[PDB]
Amino acid sequence: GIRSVADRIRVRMARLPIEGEEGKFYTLVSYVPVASFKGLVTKTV
Amino acid sequence: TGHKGFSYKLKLGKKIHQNRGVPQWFRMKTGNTINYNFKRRHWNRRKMGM
Amino acid sequence: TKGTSCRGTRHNKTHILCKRCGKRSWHLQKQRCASCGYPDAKMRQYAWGYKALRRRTQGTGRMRHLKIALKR
Amino acid sequence: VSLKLQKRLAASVLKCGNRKVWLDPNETPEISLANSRKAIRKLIKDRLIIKKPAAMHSRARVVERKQAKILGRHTGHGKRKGTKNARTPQKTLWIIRMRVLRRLLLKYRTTGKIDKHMYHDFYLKVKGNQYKNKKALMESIFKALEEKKL
RNA sequence: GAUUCACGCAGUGUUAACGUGCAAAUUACUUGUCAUAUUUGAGUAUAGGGGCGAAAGACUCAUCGAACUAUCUAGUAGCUGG
RNA sequence: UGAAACUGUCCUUAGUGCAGAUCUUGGUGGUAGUAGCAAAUACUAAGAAGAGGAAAAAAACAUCUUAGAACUGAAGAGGAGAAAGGUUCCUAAACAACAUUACUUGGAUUAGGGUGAAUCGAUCCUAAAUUACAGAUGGAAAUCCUUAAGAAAAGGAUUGAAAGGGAAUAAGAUUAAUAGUUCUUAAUCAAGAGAAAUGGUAACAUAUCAUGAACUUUAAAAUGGAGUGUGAAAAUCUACGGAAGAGUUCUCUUUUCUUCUUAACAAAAGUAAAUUCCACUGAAAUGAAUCAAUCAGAGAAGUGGAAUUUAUUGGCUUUGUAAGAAAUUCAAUGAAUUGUGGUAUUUUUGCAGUCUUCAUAAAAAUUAAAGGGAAUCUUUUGCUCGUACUAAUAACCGCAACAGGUCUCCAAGAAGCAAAAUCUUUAGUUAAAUAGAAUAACGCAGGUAAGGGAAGUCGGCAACAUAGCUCUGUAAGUUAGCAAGAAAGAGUAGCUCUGGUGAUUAUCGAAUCAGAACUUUAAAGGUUAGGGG
RNA sequence: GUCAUCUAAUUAGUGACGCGCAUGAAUGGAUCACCGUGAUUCCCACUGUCCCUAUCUGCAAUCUAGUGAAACCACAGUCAA
RNA sequence: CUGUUGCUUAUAGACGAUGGCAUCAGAAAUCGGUGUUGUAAGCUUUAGAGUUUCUUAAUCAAUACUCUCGGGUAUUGAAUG
Repeated sequence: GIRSVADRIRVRMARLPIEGEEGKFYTLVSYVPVASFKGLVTKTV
Repeated sequence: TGHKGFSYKLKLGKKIHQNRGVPQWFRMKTGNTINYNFKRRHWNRRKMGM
Repeated sequence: TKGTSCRGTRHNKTHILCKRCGKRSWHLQKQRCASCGYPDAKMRQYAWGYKALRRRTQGTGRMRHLKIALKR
Repeated sequence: VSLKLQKRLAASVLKCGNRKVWLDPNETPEISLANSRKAIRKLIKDRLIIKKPAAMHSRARVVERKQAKILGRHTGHGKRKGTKNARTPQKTLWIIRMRVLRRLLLKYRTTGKIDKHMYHDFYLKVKGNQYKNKKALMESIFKALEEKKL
C-alpha cells in the first residue's frame, strides 16, 4: 500500500546505452528479491 | 424539457439557427465592418429567457 | 435563508410567450399579458409609460400595407 | 492517440462496464482504426479486446463461522447486541406453540382418542397457556383418558 | 397527538471555523427532532391602508412599522458641500 | 514632430476661464509579484501521441493503454425520469481566448451528423378553480351572474392534471448518437367491409351463438389510515447431482470463484391458499375455530358441490412463443450442456378478518347488466405534436465548473435488533479553485499527559466520564396512569461438549435459550453506544 | 431585610417571619405529579478548566517554479518637553 | 583571495546567516558494540478439556512444551570498523 514500504530493499541498477543516441546512457533499476538481508554487500554484477 | 409544444420547439430551433458567425465571404466585401456577430450567446453564458 | 438558499426551487414559469405582442409577459394564472394587455381588444398603453409607447407603436415594424397607402 | 471511443464501444458490445474492458497495450494502432461497433466486434473475435474476469469474492470465511454458530461457538452473552424479544420474538413463539398444540388436538379428535366434549375442554386449556410444549399436552390427555376409563 | 434509533429535517451550544468567506447566513462537531397539529410535488385561490399571520409587526421575489415600477418631479429645504 | 486649414485689429454675441462639490465619465498608480491558487483520503511504473522533462535533481510532467494501489459502498460519487436548460448529445480538425499552474483534455473554437410510435405520453374527461353571448350594475374603465334572470345553452356554455380517470406490445438484435418508436419474429385494440337456445335440485355453467327499440334502475371507473396473520413471485442464503471455464498449489485444500436464463399474448397434463354461497341433516352434555378474534334454530359442525381473488389467459409447476434467441466454454463459420428441492431472511404484490375517527377519507368521460316488450373466419385503414442530452461536488436556480438549494424509480455480501457506524462485490472514478523542498514562531482540525481534581470561570463553557445485552434490585412523590432504563450490583472471550423447544410417519429441519469442563493477554467497547442524584 | 441551613468562608440557593415602596383572586389566587436543546443552586463521578505547561499528527504559515487580486492612500512616517 | 556550488552537510536553521569537510573527500551496505519488545515460521515436537471414525489406529482441538536469552527493530538527530 501507500502507507508502508519494506524496511530494506535490494536493487540492481544497470547503466545501458540509449537506443536512439549512442552518446548518452540511461539507468535501469530492477528488483532483486532476497530471503534475508544478512551478510549482503554491494556487488558489481 | 423533453416535452414541448410544436410552436415552442420551432422557436427553439430558430435560436439555434441564429447562433452562427459571419461567413468568411461576407467578411471580404468592400467597406465591411461586420466581422463578429454581437448577438451571439452560449448556453452556459446567457439564458435566452424563453 | 432568504438569499442564496431560497433560490433553489425557482423552476416554475410564471410568464410564457404572448401571442399578440410576442414577449414573455403572458401570466399563466392571471390569464392576461402584462405588456400588450391580451384578451383586451385595445393594446395596453399608458401615458406614464412614455418609453413603452416608443418601444412598440406605429412605425416600429414592417408597415407592410400602410407604407404603400401613405405614399399613395 | 485516445482510445476513449473504443473503450466505451467495447463495453457496450461486451455488456460489461468500462472497468472490465481490456484493450491490448501492444496493438494500439490496430485498435485505433476501429471506429465502429462492427470493427470492435471483429477485434473481440481476434482477442485484441478481452472482458476481464470479475473480482473473486469468497464466502469460505462466512460459511465456517456459520458452522461454529450452529455448534454454539459464538453465541455467548458478550456477542448478543439485541434484546431478548428482538432476537427471539415472544409473539411468534406463541404463534408456533398454538399451531403445534392445536394440530395435536385436532389429530386426536379425528383419530378417535378424544370426543368433542374433551377436545373442547382441552382446547380452552391450551389457549389459556396451561401446557408448555407438545409433550406436556400428550401427558395430560393420557391422564384425563385414564381417569375417564376408571 | 406514548419512549427511542435510522433515511431525512431544524438550528440549542461551541457565543468553534469563515468573516475582502465554499456561502450577500454557509461548514464541523454537539444538541434536538424524525407520521397524523407529520413531511412534501404540481395545480389553484387571496394583492398594497390590501393580502396572509399557532402573533415575531412576522412574510408578501436578497426590498416591509406599508412591496416593486413609472408619472406628478429638476417635489420643498431658514440646513450641509462646491 | 505634424500634413490642411488658419491668424491679427474693431464692434456684436455667449453653453466663455476650475484644484476641490463622497463632483460625472474614462484611464492609471503605490499597496504588489504581496494576500492567496490548503474541505471532498491518492497517487506510482512502463509505453504511445505531441514543439511541449528538460537537468550540474530544474525532486513537480496534462491526455490515452496496461499493471500496482485506492475511494463512492449499493437511501451510492451507480443505472434512469418530472421541472428547468436548449444542442450542452456523437464524431472529426484545431488550442488565440476560458476552466485562480499547464493541458495534446473539455459541458471551450470551427464543420458536419443526430430525436422514426395505431399500442409510450399530449390530444379525450372532469377536481380545486377559470372564462364567454344575452341579463343585472356602473359617470367611466369595467364589475357581477355560470344556469339563475334568456323564444339561448334530452338538459345545460369555455378552459383547468405529460403525478387523478384512460381501448390496445413484447423478447432479441441494431447506430459514432434513436429506440416499449428502427429490423427479425411473435401479438393486441378500435372503426368499418365480405314468435326468437339448452344443462344443473341449487349456488350456477355453456370456441359468437341462442333477436331485443323507447324509457327506468343498478354496478363498475371510484376511494382513509394503523397493526397482526398468510398465499405467490423475485433477490440473497442453503441441500442433493453435476457440465464448462478460472484462481491457489511445495505447505495443505475431493478445493475457492463464474454460467447453467426466458417476454408479450394464449393453452389447460398436474395441483394450491383464503373468502362467500348451495344441497342433505338438525346442535345442549353446547359446539366450531383464530396469533387475535368471531359465529350458530333468520341455522353451527360434518359430507358433497358452485363461485371469485392470487402482478396475462386460470394462482403455481408445465406447455405453445422457444431455442432457431441469449449465457458459459471449444475449434477454425461450426460444435457441446442449460435437473430437482428448502417447516430460512428481505422486498414486492394480493387476501382475510381486527382497531380508530365530533376525520368517514373526489367527479366525469366511458362500459356492462337488468326490468320492458317496440320491430320482424378473410381483409382495409389508424392522421397531428413530443422523443437527442444533463437531471447535478460541472448541463437546473443562486453573477461561476459556487461545500447552498431542487420532486421521484430500481437497490448485493459481512456484522448487527437495526436501510445505523465500518469493510467489500456489479457499476463509477483516481480528477474534481497548482505543485516541490524545508519540518521555525503564531494558528485551524484531531490527540495524550505525572500528583491534585473546578482551587479556573459570570457560569463545569470546552473536554473528560456513563454507554450494548442478560439476571438481581429499585425510593420519595403521584392526577394511581407514572416516576423507572430510577438509583445500585453481578455476568459477558476462545475451545470441546450436553440438554430444551418440531415435521413427516426411522428420515428431515429452524435459529434461539439454558448448562458444564479446559485455556488465556480475564473478554460489549474496533465501530455504534444513557452521566446520575 | 431578620432567624435557621448549606460552606472553613455565602450580595448566591433553600426553609421560615411579614404594617407588603408598589402581592392577591378567569389582568385569574394557591397548588406540581409526568413533561422541557427553558431560568437557578447543591452533591457523586470524571477530567489540561486550573496549579503550569510539555509534547504528537495532518493542513497551512516559511522558501521556490507558474499564476496573481483587494481594502486603503492630502504629503508622509524616530523621540522628550 | 572571496562568493556560488557539493556532502538531499552539522553542534545551526523560517529564508539569508552561522559551523565543518571537500580526493588522505564523501556516501552506502555489511559487521561488532549498544538499546526496545517478549520467545518468530516449520515439524511427524509432549501437556491438552473433550469428540469422531475405524475397531481401538487415525482424525479434529482454545491453549501449552523442545528447539528459542528466540525472531524482529535499532539513527532516522546513536557509537566502531
